[PDB]
Amino acid sequence: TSQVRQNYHQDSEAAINRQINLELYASYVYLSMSYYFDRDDVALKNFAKYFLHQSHEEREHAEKLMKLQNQRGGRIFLQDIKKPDCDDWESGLNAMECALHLEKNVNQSLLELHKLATDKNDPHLCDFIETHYLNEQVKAIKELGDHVTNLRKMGAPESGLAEYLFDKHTLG
Amino acid sequence: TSQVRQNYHQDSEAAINRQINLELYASYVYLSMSYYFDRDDVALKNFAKYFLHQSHEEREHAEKLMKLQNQRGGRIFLQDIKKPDCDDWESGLNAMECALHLEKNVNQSLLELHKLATDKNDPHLCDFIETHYLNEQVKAIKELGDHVTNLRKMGAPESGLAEYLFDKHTLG
Amino acid sequence: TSQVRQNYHQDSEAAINRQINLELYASYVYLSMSYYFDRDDVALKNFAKYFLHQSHEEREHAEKLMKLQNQRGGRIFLQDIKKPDCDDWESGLNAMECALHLEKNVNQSLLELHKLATDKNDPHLCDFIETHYLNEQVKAIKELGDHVTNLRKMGAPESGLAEYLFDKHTLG
Amino acid sequence: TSQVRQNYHQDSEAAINRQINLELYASYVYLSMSYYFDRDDVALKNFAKYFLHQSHEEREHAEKLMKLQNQRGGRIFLQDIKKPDCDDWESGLNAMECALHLEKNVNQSLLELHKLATDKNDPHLCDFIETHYLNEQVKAIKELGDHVTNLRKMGAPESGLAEYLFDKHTLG
Amino acid sequence: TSQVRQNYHQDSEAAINRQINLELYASYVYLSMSYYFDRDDVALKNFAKYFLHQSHEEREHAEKLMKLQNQRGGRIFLQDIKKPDCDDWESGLNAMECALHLEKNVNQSLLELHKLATDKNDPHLCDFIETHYLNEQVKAIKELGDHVTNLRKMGAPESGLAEYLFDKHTLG
Amino acid sequence: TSQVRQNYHQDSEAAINRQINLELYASYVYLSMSYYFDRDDVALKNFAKYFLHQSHEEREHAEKLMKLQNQRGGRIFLQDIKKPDCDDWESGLNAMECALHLEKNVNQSLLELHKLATDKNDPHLCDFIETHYLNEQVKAIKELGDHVTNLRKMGAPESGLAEYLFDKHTLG
Ligand SMILES: [Mg+2]
Ligand SMILES: [Mg+2]
Ligand SMILES: [Mg+2]
Ligand SMILES: [Mg+2]
Ligand SMILES: [Mg+2]
Ligand SMILES: [Mg+2]
Ligand SMILES: [Mg+2]
Ligand SMILES: [Mg+2]
Ligand SMILES: [Mg+2]
Ligand SMILES: [Mg+2]
Ligand SMILES: [Mg+2]
Ligand SMILES: [Mg+2]
Ligand SMILES: [Mg+2]
Ligand SMILES: [Mg+2]
Ligand SMILES: [Pd+2]
Ligand SMILES: [Pd+2]
Ligand SMILES: [Pd+2]
Ligand SMILES: [Pd+2]
Ligand SMILES: [Pd+2]
Ligand SMILES: [Pd+2]
Ligand SMILES: [Pd+2]
Ligand SMILES: [Pd+2]
Ligand SMILES: [Pd+2]
Ligand SMILES: [Pd+2]
Ligand SMILES: [Pd+2]
Ligand SMILES: [Pd+2]
Repeated sequence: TSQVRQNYHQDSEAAINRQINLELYASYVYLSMSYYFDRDDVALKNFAKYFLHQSHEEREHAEKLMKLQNQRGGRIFLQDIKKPDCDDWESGLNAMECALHLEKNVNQSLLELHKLATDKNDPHLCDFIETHYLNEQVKAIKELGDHVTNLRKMGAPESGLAEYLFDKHTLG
Repeated sequence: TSQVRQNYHQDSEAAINRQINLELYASYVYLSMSYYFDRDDVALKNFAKYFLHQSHEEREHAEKLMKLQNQRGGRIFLQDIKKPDCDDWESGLNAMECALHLEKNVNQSLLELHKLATDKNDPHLCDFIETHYLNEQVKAIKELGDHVTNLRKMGAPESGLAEYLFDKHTLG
Repeated sequence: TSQVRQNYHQDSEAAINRQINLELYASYVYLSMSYYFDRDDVALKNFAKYFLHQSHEEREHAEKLMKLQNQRGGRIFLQDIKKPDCDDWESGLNAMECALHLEKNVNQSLLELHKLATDKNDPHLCDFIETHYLNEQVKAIKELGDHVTNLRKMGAPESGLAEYLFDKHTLG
Repeated sequence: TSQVRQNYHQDSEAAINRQINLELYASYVYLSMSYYFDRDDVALKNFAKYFLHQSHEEREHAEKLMKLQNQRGGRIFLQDIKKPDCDDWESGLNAMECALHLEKNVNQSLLELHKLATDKNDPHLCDFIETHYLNEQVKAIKELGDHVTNLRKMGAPESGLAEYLFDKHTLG
Repeated sequence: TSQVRQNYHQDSEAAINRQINLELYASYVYLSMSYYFDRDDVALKNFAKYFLHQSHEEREHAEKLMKLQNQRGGRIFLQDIKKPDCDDWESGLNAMECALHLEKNVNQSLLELHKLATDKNDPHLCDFIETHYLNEQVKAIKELGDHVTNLRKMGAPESGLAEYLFDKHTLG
Repeated sequence: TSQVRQNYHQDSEAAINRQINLELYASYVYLSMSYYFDRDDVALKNFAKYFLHQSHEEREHAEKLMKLQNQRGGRIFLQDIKKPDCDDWESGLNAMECALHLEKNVNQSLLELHKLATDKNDPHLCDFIETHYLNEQVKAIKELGDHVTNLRKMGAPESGLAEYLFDKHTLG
């Protein structure tokens, strides 16, 4: 139907809409975890700042997929953005571990999306995913793993001194 | 319980959490309506840009309420962000009319929040709402009403020429 | 035979030569449609300017493929550049519709070229096509679809006012 | 028929269209000869650069004639651009000799065009040809003759040293 | 085992380690060939400079693969860097021919690595190889072929004048 | 045989070639230890940066000896660069202790080289070693000893806090 549509499978269109929801969900998780560190009884302002920037990035990831959907002649279909579903995230270390499992979850979805684009012989969509998403995830996952390792080695989450100093020297 | 909490009623805390969800819902509506105008079969790029900026503003409104919740010693509680629920919004005029009813809905909620802060004798929260939200809504509603009036007088939504020229001369 | 040639199939070499001819043909179509709008009885100078730039871009697309052919050790083989073969293109809207079907035709050829590079396990050539051509086509097709939509909604090709104002406000 | 047409003979209009095709053919010859020197087994990059600039100039010559056709109220009529028809051009010296016979061929056509404009008492067209084309050809032919003379005297096309040094010191 | 590892096959990890050794070997070959031209009985300082820069580039290629290995959660495993194994490279032309066969050998290994990443459905690793290595090799091979062609045509390796002048005018 | 050779003993020539291999081996050790700290399960980026710079310096040490060999009319002879042979180096403290024993090993070799130059009455080579190598080693050894002392006193390698803070405040 769309005058611009070419070599864009219905399954790919649907998968892009699911990915948009997941990026928005990731933005919401990061937003929630950010303001946890803004609480007066937590008060790690660079943890807060770090996760807020992460939240803004995920919203940008979602918007680029919305742009892509329209570029290819698909039609955006939106769903509820679920509230964050994490259950053991309330410390500097545990929130970083959550960010890690979130970004690996997003990466898994992107890899499945790339497999679908490959199966439907959509090289433009393959290149879009590779160019704008796959290395971003690899770098994000590496960064979070680095952070988790340092917080553990410094003695978190027991040592409040560790999270304080990490907040100042790594996130500051 | 919170060491900073003072003169902050439980009902106010809950109402602030409900307002956070409504601001996020408004951000989502504006985001949806923005990328409608980015479709190749609509293609009004300044309508798209206008609503995207609106979406970003609403996200800022939500974040300031999250900051306020922590400032006062309340605890943020998040809910699903519902997908946009508009049913007759797919033209330049109809999307502006939707923005108008959305901003009046947000304003009504803020007025109810101010009534609660007044009833609970919370002058800080009253001043917060007045200072950061009530005149913003009045200006937003006035702007949208202006836009709706011009689009109607120019002959929208029938006249595609009208929406094209409004996009260029008012939103451009 | 070529001292630089490696993993470059004869079929790919031939397909690159066919693509060079198609890019040159596209340059010629755009050149023809450009000077139509330079006629004294048409006189839409930004339509003329728009298509002339398009023509120059296509010539650059051809030259990069000629460079690629030599980079990989293939040998350029040129054919006649056929005169433009469009039969219903003489209005602002109809010329944009022609540009649209031209760019989709070029995109189809590039997708077939990518399928061949994939079948011959030529990842360099795959990456070359993805990096320099496939997203350029997607953006070009999206832009032209946008333009066609606006011209139709404004009342072209009947309304001479529509093409005049589009020339000034979108192409100007 | 054209509201601007005045003192512009049908024969002149047709001759201008034939000249447009010849300028485009010249652009194509120069483009072909340019990328010959970009081959890995030729590899004279300033020969390549020299002929590519020549190719771009010829395209400009064609566009100015298209502009002239519209200025005078004639109607552009395009034909296939034939692939280059040279048969003994594959060395630095031989390609320069080809450029020489090409530019003299274009000059002969322009002189015949001027004779027609003179016979049809078209002083504007006479002045256009004299002002924009005839001295350009005389300078081009003189330059190419200079180049051919130097390449011969230096010992080309036998001496690969000669073409290498000419590429560096004259075309570089 | 690695907390960051995802979709990264053991075979790919091993192949990346083999590629690191090959890049380091290439750096060593180029370093050896560079200081040959620094000998008082050879004394071509721009040949020396050219190959030394090449050597530094290969070391950068190795370091980026080491970075990639850690990014993906693999573990770097190093081997001896073998001394250069070339047997007929001691002239300006012969060293360029060696550089040519070295870069084609590295390219073949990278193409085999890309085939493995493709077989293991690792699009991140495919994109990494395409983006950072495959076009670099194509450009390197084209450049070296150009150089070899010019040195041969100028009369090297017999003509000491040829290597002297190439050193000054192409490598200088 | 070399036209420049004067007062340069065959034994010195051979010893310079052995020293070149040792400098390259040192570069490789430092490169290996650098990317250990780039691992996601180590993640001390200033340790990584420190050892990478050290690696680059050792490569410069090797190149200056290659230059010296040619300056004096000797002939460079290269050997395999052995993979790093350290067996107890995988912590911030242990890697610094390794760097210390490496630099003392290089210093011992340089002192033996100076003894040979002295025995062969080669004052140019004596001055070369003294001027470019001996004080560099003394400063390097002093620096590493300082680093080892601080890491021990801070409680490394047990205290992950110690290596983290040293990475930030001394290597950062
Ligand atoms: Mg992120
Ligand atoms: Mg729920
Ligand atoms: Mg691919
Ligand atoms: Mg607003
Ligand atoms: Mg619902
Ligand atoms: Mg008041
Ligand atoms: Mg285009
Ligand atoms: Mg025909
Ligand atoms: Mg010329
Ligand atoms: Mg023919
Ligand atoms: Mg190279
Ligand atoms: Mg051996
Ligand atoms: Mg050192
Ligand atoms: Mg061994
Ligand atoms: Pd989580
Ligand atoms: Pd979480
Ligand atoms: Pd609505
Ligand atoms: Pd709406
Ligand atoms: Pd057409
Ligand atoms: Pd056309
Ligand atoms: Pd010719
Ligand atoms: Pd020719
Ligand atoms: Pd070799
Ligand atoms: Pd070699
Ligand atoms: Pd060691
Ligand atoms: Pd070591």
